[PDB]
Amino acid sequence: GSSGSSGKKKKKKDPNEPQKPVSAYALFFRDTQAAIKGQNPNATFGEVSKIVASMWDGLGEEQKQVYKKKTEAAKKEYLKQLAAYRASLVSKSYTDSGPSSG
Repeated sequence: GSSGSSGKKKKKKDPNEPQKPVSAYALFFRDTQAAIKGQNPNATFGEVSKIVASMWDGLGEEQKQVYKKKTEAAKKEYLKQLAAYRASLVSKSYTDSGPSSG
């Protein structure tokens, strides 16, 4: 048994296909930002960021290196997983004639 409860979508319409992973410093941004905005919803994108930049600039060598090791591992897989997402697209598609082109 698994279903939703909240309404109003709750999941902003998002496209398909896998998206390349963020860089090292970025990997720590998507993890901190949430902690920033979540605690201070009064701060704007510009603020939430200006705050993180200061955090990463003061991260331990062990914390920075780890984030980098995850990138190479993330980007790599992203290519393998993506190379598959197409395996489905290459099957049954095209031919329809519409606003796409013409």
